[PDB]
Amino acid sequence: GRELTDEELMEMTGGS
Amino acid sequence: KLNIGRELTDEELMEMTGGS
Amino acid sequence: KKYVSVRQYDLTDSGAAVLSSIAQYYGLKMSLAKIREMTGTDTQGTNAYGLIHAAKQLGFSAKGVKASKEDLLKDFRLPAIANVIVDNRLAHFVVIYSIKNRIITVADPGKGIVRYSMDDFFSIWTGGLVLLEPGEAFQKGDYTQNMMVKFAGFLKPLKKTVLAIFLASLLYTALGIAGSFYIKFLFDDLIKFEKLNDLHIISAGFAVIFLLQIFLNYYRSILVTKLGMSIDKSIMMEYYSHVLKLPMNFFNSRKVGEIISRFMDASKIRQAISGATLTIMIDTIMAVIGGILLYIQNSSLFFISFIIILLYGIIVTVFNKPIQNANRQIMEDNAKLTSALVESVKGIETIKSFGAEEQTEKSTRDKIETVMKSSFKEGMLYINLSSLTGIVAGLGGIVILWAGAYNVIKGNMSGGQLLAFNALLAYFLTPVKNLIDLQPLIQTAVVASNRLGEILELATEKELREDSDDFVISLKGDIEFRNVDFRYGLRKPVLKNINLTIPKGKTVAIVGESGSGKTTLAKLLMNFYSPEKGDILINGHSIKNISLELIRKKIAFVSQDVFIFSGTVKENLALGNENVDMDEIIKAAKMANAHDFIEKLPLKYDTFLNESGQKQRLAIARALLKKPDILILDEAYGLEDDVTVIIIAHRLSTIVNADKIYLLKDGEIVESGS
Amino acid sequence: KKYVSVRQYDLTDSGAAVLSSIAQYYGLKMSLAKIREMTGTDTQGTNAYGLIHAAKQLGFSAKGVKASKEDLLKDFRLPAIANVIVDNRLAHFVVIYSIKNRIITVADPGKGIVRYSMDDFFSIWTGGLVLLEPGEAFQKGDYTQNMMVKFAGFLKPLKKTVLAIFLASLLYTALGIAGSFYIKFLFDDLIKFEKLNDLHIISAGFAVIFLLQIFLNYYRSILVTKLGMSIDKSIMMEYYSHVLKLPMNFFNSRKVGEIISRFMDASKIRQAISGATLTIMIDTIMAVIGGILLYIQNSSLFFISFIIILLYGIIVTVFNKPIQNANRQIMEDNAKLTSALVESVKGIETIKSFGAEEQTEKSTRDKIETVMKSSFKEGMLYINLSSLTGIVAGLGGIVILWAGAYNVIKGNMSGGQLLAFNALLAYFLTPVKNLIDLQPLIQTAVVASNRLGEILELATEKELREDSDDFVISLKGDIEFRNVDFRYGLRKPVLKNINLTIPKGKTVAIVGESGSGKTTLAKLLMNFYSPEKGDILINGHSIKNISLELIRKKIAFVSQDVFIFSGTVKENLALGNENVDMDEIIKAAKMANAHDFIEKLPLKYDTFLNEQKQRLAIARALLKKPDILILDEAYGLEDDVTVIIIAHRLSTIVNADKIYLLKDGEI
Ligand SMILES: CCCCCCCCCCCCCCCC(=O)OCCCOP(=O)(O)OCC[N+](C)(C)C
Ligand SMILES: CCCCCCCCCCCCCCCC(=O)OCCCOP(=O)(O)OCC[N+](C)(C)C
Ligand SMILES: CCCCCCCCCCCCCCCC(=O)OCCCOP(=O)(O)OCC[N+](C)(C)C
Ligand SMILES: Nc1ncnc2c1ncn2[C@@H]1O[C@H](COP(=O)(O)OP(=O)(O)O)[C@@H](O)[C@H]1O
Ligand SMILES: Nc1ncnc2c1ncn2[C@@H]1O[C@H](COP(=O)(O)OP(=O)(O)O)[C@@H](O)[C@H]1O
Repeated sequence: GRELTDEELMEMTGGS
Repeated sequence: KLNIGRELTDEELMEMTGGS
Repeated sequence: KKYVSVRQYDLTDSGAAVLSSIAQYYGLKMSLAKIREMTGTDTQGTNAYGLIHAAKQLGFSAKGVKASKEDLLKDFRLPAIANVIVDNRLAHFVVIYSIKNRIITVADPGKGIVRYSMDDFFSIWTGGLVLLEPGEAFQKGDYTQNMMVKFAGFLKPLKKTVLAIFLASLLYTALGIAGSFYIKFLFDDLIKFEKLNDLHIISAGFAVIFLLQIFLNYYRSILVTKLGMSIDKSIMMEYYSHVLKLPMNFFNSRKVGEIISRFMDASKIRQAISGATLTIMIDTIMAVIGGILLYIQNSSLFFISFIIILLYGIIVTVFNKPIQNANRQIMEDNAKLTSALVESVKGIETIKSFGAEEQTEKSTRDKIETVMKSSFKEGMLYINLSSLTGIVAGLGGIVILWAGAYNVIKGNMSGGQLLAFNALLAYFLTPVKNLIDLQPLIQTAVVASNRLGEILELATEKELREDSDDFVISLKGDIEFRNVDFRYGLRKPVLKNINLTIPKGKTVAIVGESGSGKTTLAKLLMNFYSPEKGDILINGHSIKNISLELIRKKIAFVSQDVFIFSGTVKENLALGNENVDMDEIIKAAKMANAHDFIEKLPLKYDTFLNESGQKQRLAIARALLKKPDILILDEAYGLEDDVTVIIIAHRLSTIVNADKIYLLKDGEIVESGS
Repeated sequence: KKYVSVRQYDLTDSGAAVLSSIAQYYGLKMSLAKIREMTGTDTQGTNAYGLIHAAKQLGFSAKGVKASKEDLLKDFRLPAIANVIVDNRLAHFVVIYSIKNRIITVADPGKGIVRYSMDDFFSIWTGGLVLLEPGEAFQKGDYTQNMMVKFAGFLKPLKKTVLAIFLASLLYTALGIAGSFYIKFLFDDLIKFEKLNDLHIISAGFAVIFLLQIFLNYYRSILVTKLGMSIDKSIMMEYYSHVLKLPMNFFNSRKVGEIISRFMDASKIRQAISGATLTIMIDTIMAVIGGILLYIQNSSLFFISFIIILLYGIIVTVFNKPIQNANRQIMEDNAKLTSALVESVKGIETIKSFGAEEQTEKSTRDKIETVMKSSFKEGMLYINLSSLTGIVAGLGGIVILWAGAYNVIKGNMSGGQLLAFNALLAYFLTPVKNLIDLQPLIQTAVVASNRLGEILELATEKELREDSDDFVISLKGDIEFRNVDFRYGLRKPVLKNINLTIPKGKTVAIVGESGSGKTTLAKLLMNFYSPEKGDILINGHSIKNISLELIRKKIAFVSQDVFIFSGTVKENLALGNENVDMDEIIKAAKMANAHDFIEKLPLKYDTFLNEQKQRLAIARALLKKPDILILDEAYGLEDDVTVIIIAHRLSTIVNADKIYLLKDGEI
């Protein structure tokens, strides 16, 4: 329920 | 035994390349 | 609404596919290439920040929200993006739609649309959720054209070959149908009445008919092969030219194999354009004529044959999807096995040092066993389909013979008419079978056409520019940087505010740090990438207002990773010259102190170069031969006084200390160094 | 007397292939993989020195000469080997067999036996002529073994799956042959006499027969698949398990592709071990029975069918070589086009900088056209083959119907017998067609079986190991080199007469430039390669007389080139131990300070990582508990000598212990 920080949000990797 | 002329040497045979 | 599921065209565009699926669900269709350009899909994958940025571009009010295990059962936005991790791999993006007491079938772009009930989804699902929502800027529309219609336009130039093939097919079908009635004349008049004289004449006539039919088939095959070759070459060259005209953002966001794999997509489109169209428009008439003739011979046998072909079509259509699913899984297992094999062979030193031969052998055995299991599943599906088709065909033939014999006994049909119908069966079963067999070709080729053509819609480097001209003399003046920033995609910024000024001179910043990005702003100066929130000034009035035909012409660059093309050194050293003789190349090598190395080769200036063999000096000679006003050097004379040299290095050496030195480290220059 | 030509199994076997051809010419046949290790073939190919050395080792008196363009008009020797520049880009080795006016016979490993005009040959011959003569001790003999038998020996474990397939095929053939008389009964006994009830009875019986035939086809097709998978898995596993034991010369003397591609040959070997043998056993008897029944029906129609199948066989085995050559040329052109595309895409920055978009586009356009030419060549060959086969088949069918009707007019034979013969024609033509079509499978799988057997016949690392001793004591103290010189094959030596002491339990380091070859010393320490002349001593009991396990367990070495295996970090950090773990690594995490680095991934799991990082390698070597340890740029430990750190640039470590320069110039 909390927005991810900019440093953490980019850490959310996607495909491969 | 040579019968061809200009016998080569290892120092010169090394740079001869027959690779890919 | 329908649960639309956009499937991946490459291996690293899960976020783009998910965003396209959401947009299509909300009523907005776009090319996937443009979508992944908006998300900044790099070759490593896509981050959630890129999806958030791209969704807001389309009008969606995106938001990245962390969720817990019990947060799945909540009354939030029903269509959402969920981050999942496949077995022992990296992350992956999927779509959650309804979550009705189970995790609803997720639009997994990798493999169709899988269910993933609420028993194991939360085991592979982290708190990565994107809460998209339509907004004011949303504007429903279809912004992609039907690209199969865009193709087949290569048939228009050589449209006389299609007509000739159609006429040859019609004549071939007519001759085959005429020759199919051999037995009816054989078993009704030529045998029942003992006509020995007419037997030879009729046999010779049918042999001549068959020979003409064979010649027609030969000619048609030649024409079809030539048409397919021409379409292949045209599509391949068009795609390659448009790729070569594309900017560098396209090139650095994809792998070499990813870009080249679209060449294999030019054969599927060729298939759907030539073969599918020819088969449809020939076999439709062929089947119509065959059915008319079969109904003329006998209605009941024609109905039996129609039932047979309907059953075969039903079986094939039912078995189509599992075959594709099984053939997809075997490719994944084979890829995993070959990746394990290559990583084991490459790292033989570590395995030998630690004595891990047995462990690697067991792992490879497990991989091979999994591959064999998948292959056996695919083979079992093939066996089941073949057995069903075989029973259908055999029972149909036996029932046809049985009913024909019954009709002949009842007197409703002649004895030779049964064999005439049997021979004519090949002209009503084969056409419909070929028409039914076009589903895999059409589907795969539509996928390939979209994959290959979504690149062709991308804007190239030339038309992305603003106005130009008003500065014709080659740029040689003072260089200025105006608080320029660069992101290098959608990753973290690495070009925070920089302001600097190079007033001609000969020496500028040598080192900023061992990996701070000294090459990236050198490329940005060469206008490979457009800076954001700032302008580059070489007093040519906003260089972004100067033609690339001059910017790339009067700027040089030599680095560590110098690429040498396979060819003679004369062409490689003077790539794209068309006005340079041997003397100019010799002089350029002379001022580059590389003429001795060139003469060292056996053929000297005519020696072929195998991309390996100093190679660093070759780029120096090429750059000097370019005769630039700005000559950028990375770590590694014949130059005018008013020529700027950059001499970027990685060691704090201060070789010459000729002029002012800059350095950026992490953020601003904040270092005079003059 | 036959001009022996040996196909090259890889892309760089040219010298090995020509030397094997010469050896076979004089009556000495050897395995090719045992030749391209005496020749010292590398990833870049073999030189004339390698060929001379291998010929001398084989007993051939070998010599080199830079022959001029006017001395070829004589008799140097008949089987002489020459160096030619194929096209204008690559070098190659060929065998020049006969020298005649305006015609020269050339055995080229890539192509085959070809004829080159003397003036035409002079345009590519850049001075080869390696001269070979039979030496005083040249013992002939066939030193290779048949490999198809070796891989057929994999069928002995499965002798109740081949028998079941054979019986199922026999009963399937019998059922089909019995059911092919339905048309004869239909048009000779039932339609003529108007027997309605017998019609239904016989139709139901033949439907049951066909259903049984298909059921036997469903059960037999599963067993064939299972046999194929079993043979394939066995062959691949055996090959891989043997490869993982070969010495390090094998791995660095070949590309990774040259090793991986041998897996695809197991499929060919299985195809001609399971499929070919089963087809030979089944279709031979099937064709014999079918021909017997065809002759029982009518002799003339059987003769016509035999003529048809003979013509089909001749036509198939006359288009055999051209199709293979066309496919090979297409593969070569496709490889060239793909390489050009890879180079163009990779070097996009140079093309865009220098404005070569239009030039490279035109160059690639001229390469697609060359692929299309050979593709149209194979299309022409296939279309000619199909047209000839269709002509033969259709004309044969028409002639069969004509002669059958003519016989029916006469007293002999009947229309029902004619339809029965037409039905039976599929049980005599198909078996012979398959027996004729088996040839490409047999040839390709013979090549594949040779390819795999060459590697499988190579002696492993432990096989060449000398006898061990009672030096179970851990290696520690005064690592001695005595006149050590090393070579990386048959290339220029990297080491030459180096002697150094390496005092026990010290911080000794070795310093030099890139070309000095300190990693060569490190690899020689770990017995990865053996010194060409000399030995390595560690306080007595020289390194060549102790077990390999003690070598690999005590000389842990970490360098800049770190390789992370895709898997669990616990298994990656503790690799190959297969013993107590999950705790000691923790201390190794603390000792090397690797615990902090690994305690940041937000999963605390295997951390697959999808394949800086030197710290992970450092922690990997800690678990080994080594008495000798080497670093490149990356401590503590104990009294044992665990630092042989490499140094490239000066002053990276100025005062740790004695410093050795390149070639051991000073201590
Ligand atoms: C564009 C493609 C067009 C292709 C069309 C080619 C057709 C050529 C076929 C020529 C052979 C025609 C013979 C077929 C005869 C037949 O199939 O039916 C016709 C009806 C005549 O009747 P009949 O065959 O003699 O039967 C017994 C009747 N009767 C004698 C007891 C009264
Ligand atoms: C281009 C591809 C074509 C492929 C086709 C190959 C087939 C070629 C075979 C031709 C030979 C045809 C000869 C057939 C002879 C025949 O089928 O004949 C039946 C026997 C009945 O005749 P018979 O009772 O033995 O006595 C009669 C003798 N005599 C009174 C005429 C002298
Ligand atoms: C463009 C041409 C294509 C033709 C393809 C034919 C391939 C070569 C085969 C040759 C024909 C042989 C097959 C026919 C077999 C046959 O049918 O045999 C004929 C000889 C018997 O002739 P015969 O018994 O003397 O009949 C006399 C009757 N009568 C005239 C007195 C009433
Ligand atoms: N292929 C690439 N993909 C993603 N980022 C890159 C790539 N090449 C360079 N960068 C960016 O450039 C920065 C490092 O620049 P670097 O190559 O070290 O320049 P230099 O070699 O002049 O020091 C990194 O922060 C990285 O984000
Ligand atoms: N894979 C290889 N195959 C053959 N020779 C090699 C290989 N790798 C290195 N060499 C040899 O090692 C020498 C280079 O040593 P290098 O590793 O650069 O030393 P250093 O450890 O000081 O950098 C070269 O002369 C080359 O002949």
